[PDB]
Amino acid sequence: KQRFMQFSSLEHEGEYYMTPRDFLFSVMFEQMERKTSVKKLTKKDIEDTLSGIQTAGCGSTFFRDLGDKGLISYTEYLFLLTILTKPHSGFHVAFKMLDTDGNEMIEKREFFKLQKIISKEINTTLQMRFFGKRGQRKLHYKEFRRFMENLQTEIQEMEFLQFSKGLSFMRKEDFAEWLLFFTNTENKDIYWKNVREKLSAGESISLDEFKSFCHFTTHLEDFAIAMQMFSLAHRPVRLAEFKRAVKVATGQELSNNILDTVFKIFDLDGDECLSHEEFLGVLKNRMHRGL
Amino acid sequence: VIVTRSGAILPKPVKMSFGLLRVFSIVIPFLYVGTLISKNFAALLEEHDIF
Amino acid sequence: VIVTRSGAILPKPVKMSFGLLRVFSIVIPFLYVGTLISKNFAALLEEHDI
Amino acid sequence: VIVTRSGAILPKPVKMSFGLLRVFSIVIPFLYVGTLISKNFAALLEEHD
Amino acid sequence: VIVTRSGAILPKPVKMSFGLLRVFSIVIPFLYVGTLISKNFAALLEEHD
Amino acid sequence: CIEQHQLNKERELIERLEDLKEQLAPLEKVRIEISRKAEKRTTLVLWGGLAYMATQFGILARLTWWEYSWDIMEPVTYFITYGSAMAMYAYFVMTRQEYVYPEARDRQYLLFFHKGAKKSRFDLEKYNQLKDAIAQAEMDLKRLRDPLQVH
Amino acid sequence: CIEQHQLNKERELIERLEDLKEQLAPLEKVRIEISRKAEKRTTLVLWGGLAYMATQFGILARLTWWEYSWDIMEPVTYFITYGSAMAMYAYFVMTRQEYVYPEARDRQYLLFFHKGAKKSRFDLEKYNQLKDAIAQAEMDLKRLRDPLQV
Amino acid sequence: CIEQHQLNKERELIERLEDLKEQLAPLEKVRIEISRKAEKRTTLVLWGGLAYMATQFGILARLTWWEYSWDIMEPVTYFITYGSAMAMYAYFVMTRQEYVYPEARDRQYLLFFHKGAKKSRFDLEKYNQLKDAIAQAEMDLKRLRDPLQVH
Amino acid sequence: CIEQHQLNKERELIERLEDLKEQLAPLEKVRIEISRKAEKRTTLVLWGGLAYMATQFGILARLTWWEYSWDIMEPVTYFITYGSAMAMYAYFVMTRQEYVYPEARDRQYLLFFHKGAKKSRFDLEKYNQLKDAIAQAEMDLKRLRDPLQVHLP
Amino acid sequence: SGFRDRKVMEYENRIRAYSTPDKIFRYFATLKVISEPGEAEVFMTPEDFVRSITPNEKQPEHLGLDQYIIKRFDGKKISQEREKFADEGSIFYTLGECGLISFSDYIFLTTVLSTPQRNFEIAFKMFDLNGDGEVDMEEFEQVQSIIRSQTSMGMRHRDRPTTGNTLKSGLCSALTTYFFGADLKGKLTIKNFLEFQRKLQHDVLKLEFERHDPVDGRITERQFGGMLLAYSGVQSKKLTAMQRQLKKHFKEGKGLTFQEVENFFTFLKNINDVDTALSFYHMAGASLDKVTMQQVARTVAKVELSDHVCDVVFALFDCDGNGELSNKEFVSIMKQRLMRGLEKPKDMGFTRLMQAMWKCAQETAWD
Repeated sequence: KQRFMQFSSLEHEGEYYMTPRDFLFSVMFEQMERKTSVKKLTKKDIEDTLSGIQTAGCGSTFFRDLGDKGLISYTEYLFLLTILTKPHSGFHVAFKMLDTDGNEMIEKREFFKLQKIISKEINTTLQMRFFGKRGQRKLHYKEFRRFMENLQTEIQEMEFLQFSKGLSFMRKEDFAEWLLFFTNTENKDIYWKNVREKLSAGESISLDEFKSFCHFTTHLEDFAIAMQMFSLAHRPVRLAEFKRAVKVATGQELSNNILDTVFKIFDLDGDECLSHEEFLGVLKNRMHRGL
Repeated sequence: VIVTRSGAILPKPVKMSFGLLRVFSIVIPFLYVGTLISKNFAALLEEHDIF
Repeated sequence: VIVTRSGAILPKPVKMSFGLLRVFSIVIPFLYVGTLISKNFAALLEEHDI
Repeated sequence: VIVTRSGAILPKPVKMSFGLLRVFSIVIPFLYVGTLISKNFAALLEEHD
Repeated sequence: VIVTRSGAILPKPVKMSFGLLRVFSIVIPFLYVGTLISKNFAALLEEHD
Repeated sequence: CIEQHQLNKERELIERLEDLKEQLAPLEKVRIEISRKAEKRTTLVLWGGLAYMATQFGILARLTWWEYSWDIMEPVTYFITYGSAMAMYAYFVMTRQEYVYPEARDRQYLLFFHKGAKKSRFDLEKYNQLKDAIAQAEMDLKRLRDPLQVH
Repeated sequence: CIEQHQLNKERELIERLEDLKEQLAPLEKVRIEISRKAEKRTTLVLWGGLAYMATQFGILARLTWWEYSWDIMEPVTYFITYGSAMAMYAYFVMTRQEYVYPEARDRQYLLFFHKGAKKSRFDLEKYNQLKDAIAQAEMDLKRLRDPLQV
Repeated sequence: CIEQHQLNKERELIERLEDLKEQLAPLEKVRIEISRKAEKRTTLVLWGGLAYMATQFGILARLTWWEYSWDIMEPVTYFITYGSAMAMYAYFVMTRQEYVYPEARDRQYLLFFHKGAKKSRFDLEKYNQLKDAIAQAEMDLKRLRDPLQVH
Repeated sequence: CIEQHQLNKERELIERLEDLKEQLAPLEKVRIEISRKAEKRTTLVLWGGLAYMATQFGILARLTWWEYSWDIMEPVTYFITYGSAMAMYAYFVMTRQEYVYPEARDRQYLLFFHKGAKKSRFDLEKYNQLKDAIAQAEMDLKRLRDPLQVHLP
Repeated sequence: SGFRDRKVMEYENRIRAYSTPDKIFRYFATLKVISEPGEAEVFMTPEDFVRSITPNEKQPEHLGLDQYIIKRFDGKKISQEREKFADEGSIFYTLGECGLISFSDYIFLTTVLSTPQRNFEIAFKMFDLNGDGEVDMEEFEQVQSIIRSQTSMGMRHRDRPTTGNTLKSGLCSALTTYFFGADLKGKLTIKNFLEFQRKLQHDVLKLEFERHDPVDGRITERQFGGMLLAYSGVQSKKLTAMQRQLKKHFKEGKGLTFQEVENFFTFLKNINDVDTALSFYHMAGASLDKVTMQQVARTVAKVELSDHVCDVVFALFDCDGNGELSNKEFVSIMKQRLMRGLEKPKDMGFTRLMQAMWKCAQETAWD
C-alpha cells in the first residue's frame, strides 16, 4: 500500500506508477537502498506500453522482456499482490459474475471495477493486453489462468535466479535460507540451529522441484487437514506419510533433500517426525509476507 | 441419658394418642391434593393464556 | 422450653424490623446481577472464542 | 472436652470387640439378599406384563 | 456467646497459623492425585475389558 | 427466747408463701387458657407443615412419573431442594438463631403466646415477677428447713 | 449442739444407707434383667436399622446396573430421600423431640424397658424412690464429711 | 467480732462497687462504640452471604434454562454442593468448630471485635478485668443480703 | 490460740498442695510429651480426612468431563452419598455417639492418648488421682481464704 | 402453541443441542424388536431419525424416552414379510434391516452426513495403502475412529446398548450388506462413497420434505420457509414478514414441488463459494435482485430456479421488506441450515478457554 508510494516510478496527473522492474524489486526485496525515483510521464509512455507489448514474450518472460516498459497503477499493484499472495481468491467466480450471459469472456469496462473490489483515461499494459489494443477483445479464462500460472512461475524463476547467487541450481541451504526470508521467531535460532549443524549443506537442487515446492505451498490447507488427521491419530509422521501428504495436497511428488531438510528443521523434540503445525506456521509466515 | 444423676430411671416417655394414624391419615389426603392440584392447574394453564 | 426453672415465662421473641419485605427485596437484585453476568459469561465465551 | 475441670485426662472410650467385623458381617449379606429380591421382583413383574 | 457470665470480653479465637496456605496446598496435590490415579484406573480397566 | 421467735419467722415465711400462692390464683387461669389456645395454634402449624410436605411431594408425584417426564423435572426438583436450604439460611439470618425443629417450634409457640397476651392485657410481667418471688420463697423454705442443721 | 447431732447423724445415716441397700437388692435384681432385655431389643433395633440401609442399598444397586435404567429410577431414588425427610419431620411431630441417633435409641430404650416393666410387675415407683432416698443420703454424708475437712 | 465486720465491710464494699462503677464509666462507651463498629460489619458479611447464595442460585438458573442443558449442568450442580461440604470440613480444620451459624457469626464477630479494639487501642484487658471484679462484688452483695436477713 | 491454729491449718493445706505439685511435675513431663505425640498423629488424621475429601473430588472431576459421561458417574455419586450416611450411621452403631466433627476429633485424640499410654506404660491412674487431689486442694483453699469468711487477718 | 408443548419443544431442542448421543438415540427411538432367544434391540424409524435431527419437532407422548412400540418379530412366530418401513431403494432400506436403523448406524449417519466431502477426500487418500483412496475395512475403521472424534466428541460406552465394539459389527453389517459385498475382499472407491453420501442426503431430504403432507406434492410457502429456517432461533417475525410481503403478491396458493427444493439444496452445496460472488456484487453497484439471483445460480451451480422459489427466498431474507436482500445474514443462515446445528454438541467451552488463557500465559511467558 504505502510501498507503492515507496516504489513508484512514473508521474501522470499526479498519479504514481510502477514499472514491471520496480514491481520485481518490490516482490523480491522488501525495501532497498535504491531510491525508486519518480519522473513525469511523457506521452511516449502510453506508446512505451505498446512498444513493450509489441515485443515482450506473453508468458513467463513478460516483465523481464519489459523491464521498465510498462504501467502499474496502485490498484493494479494491489491486484498483482493479490495474484502472488492469494490464489483462488475468486477468479473463476469473477469471470462468471462480472461479464456473464455466455461464456467466460470478460469485457474491458468491468475490468476497472474488478481492480478495486477484489483488492478489498490512459491504459496500462494490462487492458492494452487482455482486451486488445483498445478493448477490441475479451479476456479468456483459460488464458488468464495460464497468465496466472506463468506469471507466478516467473516470480519463482526470479526468486530462484536471484537466490541461486549465480548458480545453476539452489543448494539445500540456498533453498532453506530462501525459505527463511519471512521467519522471525524465537525458535528461529533453533530453526537456524539445524541449518548450521543438522544440515548436509550444499546439494544443488533444480528449479522444477522448486516449482513443485511452490505449488505445494499453494494447496496448503488440505495438508493442514491431513496433518490434523495426524493430530487426531497417534501415528507419528515419517517420510512415507509426509510424501503421501504432499501428494494428496497436490497430485504431484517431489525430491528427497527438500523433504529430509524439512524433517531436519522440524524434528524439534520429536525424532524423525515432522513439526507439522509448526511447519505450516513457517510456511504461512512465508506466505503472508508481512501483515 | 437414661439414668438420672440420682442413679434413677427416667420417667416414662410419652407418645401422641392416635398420632400414628394422624400421620397415616394426614399424608394420604394431602398427597392426593398434590395429585389433584397440578391436574387442575396445568390444563387450566393451557386453557386460559399462553402469554 | 418456654418456661424457665422458676416457673416463669420467657420474654417476647424479637422479629427484626419488617424483614419479610426486605429480605425478599434483596435476593431478587443479586439474582438479576447473577443472571446478567452469566449471560455475559456465555457471550464472552463466544467473543474470546472468536 | 478432653480434660475435666481438674484437668484430669478422661478415660479411654469403649469399642465393641471385633466390632468392625461385627458390622461388616451384617452390611454384606443384607445387600446380597436385597440384590436377590431385585431379581425376584423384576422377573415376576416382567412375568405379569 | 460474645460475653461471659460477667459481661466480660471473650478472647480472640486462634487461627491456625498460615492455615489458608496449608489448606490449598493440600487441596491441590490430592486434586492432582485424584486426577492421576483415576486416569491410571481408566487406562488399565479399558485394557481389562 | 429463740424457740417461738424462730418458729414464728418460719410461720410468717409460710404465711408469705400462702400469700404468693393466693395472689397467683385469679391470674393463672387466663395464662392457662391462653396457653391452651396458642397450643392448638402451634398444633395447626406443625400438622400444617406436614401437610405442606405431603402436598409438595404429591405435586411432583403427579407430574414426573406419568403426567410427564423425569428429565424435565429434575431442574425444578434440584432448585426446590436448594431453595429449601436457601430459606433455612434466611431463617437463620432473619432470626439471629438456628433453624432446628423444636427450638423453632418453641419460638413459634412463644410468639403465639405473646400474641395472645397482647390482646389479653393481663400483666404477664407482674405474673412472672410473682413467679420468681414464689420460687425464691420456695428455695428460702428449702434452705431454712435443713435436716442436717438444727433450727 | 453438733457433735451430739453428728455423732447421731453419721450413725443413723449409715443405718439408713444399710437399710436402703437391703431394700434395693430385690428390686435391683429385677432391674438388671429388665434393663438387659431392653438393651437386647434396642441393639436389635440398631442392627435392623443398618439392615434397612444395606438392603435398600442393594435393591437399588442391582436395578440400575443390570435390569433397569438409572434414568428411570433417579426419580424413585429422589422420592425415598424426600420421604426420609418427611419421616424425620413425622418423628418430630410424633415424639415432640428431634430425630437424632442417641436420643432415638434412648426413646426406644425407654419404650422397650417400660414394656418389660409392665410385663414383670416391677416396682419402678419404689425403685426410683429408693434411688432418690439413697442419693439424698449420699448428699448428706458428703456434706457431713466436708465440714469435717474444715 | 462477727457482725460489725459485715456491716463496715458492706458499707466499704458498696463503696468499692461505686469506685469500680466510676472507673468503668468513661470506658464502656468506647466498648459500645466498638461493639457497633464490629457488629455492623458482621451483619454486612452475613447479608453478603445470603446475597452470594442468591447469585449462586441465579447464575445456575440462567445457565440452564436459557443457555445449556440440565444434563450439562447437573455435574456442576453436584460439584458445588460437594465443594460446600468440603469447605465446611476445611472450616473445621482451620478452627475447631462444627460450622453452625450462631457459632459462625460468633467467631466472625470476635474476629471483628478484636481488630476493632486493637485499631482503637482499647484496653480490653483492663475492661474485662474490671468487669470481673465488678461481677465478683455484685455476687458478694447478692450473698450479703441473704444470711444477713434470712440467717 | 485461735489464729495460730488457723494459720497452722492453712500452712498444712498449702504445704500439702506444695508436696502434691512437687509430685505433679515429673509425671506431667511424660504426659505432655505423649500429648504432643498423639496430637501430631491426630492432626495428621484431621488433614488426611481432607486429603481423602480432595482425592475423591479429583477422581469424580476427571471421570465426568474427560473419559466418561455424567450418565455414567451419576449413579456412582448417588451411592457414595448414600454410603456416606450409611457409614455415619454405622459409626453410631459402632460407638455410642454421633458422627460430629469436634466430638470425633476429641475421641480420636483421646484414643491415641491411651494408645501412647499403653506403649509408654506410665502411671495414668496416679496421674488422674493426683490431678484431682490438686484441684480439690485448690477449691477448698478458695473456700478457705474468703474475705467474707475471714480466717487470715 | 400450548405451554406444555412449548416446554417439550424447549426440552427436545436442548436435547438435540447438548445431550449425549446415546441418550439421544434412546430418546427418539420407538421400536424394540425381540430376538426371542436373546433379548430385544432398540431401533428407530427413519421418521425418528429425522426427528432426532430436526429441531423444533416432537414425537408422541408414549414414545418419550425408553418407552417403545414393542414389535416381536423373529422366533416361533412365522415371519414371512417383515414390515418394510423404508421404501425399497432407501439407504435406510439397504442397511441390515428392512427399513430399520441401529444405534451404530445412527452414529455412522451423523458422521457421514454432517461432515464435508473434502475431509473424506483427504481421509480416503491418507489411509488407503496407495495414496489413491482405495480403502479396505481396517482403514475404514480408522476413518470412523478419526471422524467420530469430530462431531460427537463426548462419547461413551455404557456397554449395555450398542456403544461398545458391537458398534464396529453394525459397521460391518453395513459393509457386508453393501460396501464390500459378501466376501469382504474388495475395496470401495472415493466416488462411490460420495455418491452414497449424496443419495443418503437426498433420502433424508425427501423424508424431511415428506413430513409436511405436501398436498399435490406442494408445500405451503410459510411451511416451505419454515423448513428453510430450521436451524435458527426465532425468526417468526421474518416468517410473517415474508408472509405479508407475499400477501401483497398472488403466489401463496401455488405451493412448491420437491424438484425445486431439491435443486436449491444442491445449489447450497455450492453457495458457500458465491459469498464471494454476491459480495463483489455488493460493491459493484448492482442490486440483489431475483433475476440475477437465478441467473448467477444457473451459471455457478447450473441448477434451474423458478421465480416462485426466489420470491419466497428473497421475501424471507430481504432487509425487512425494503426490497433488498442482505448478504452475510443470508450466508450465515444458509451455513447454519447447511451444517444442521453440528459444531460443538454437549459444550464444555470453558475447557477451550482454559487452554486459551494458558496460551496467553505462555505468551506472557515469552515476556
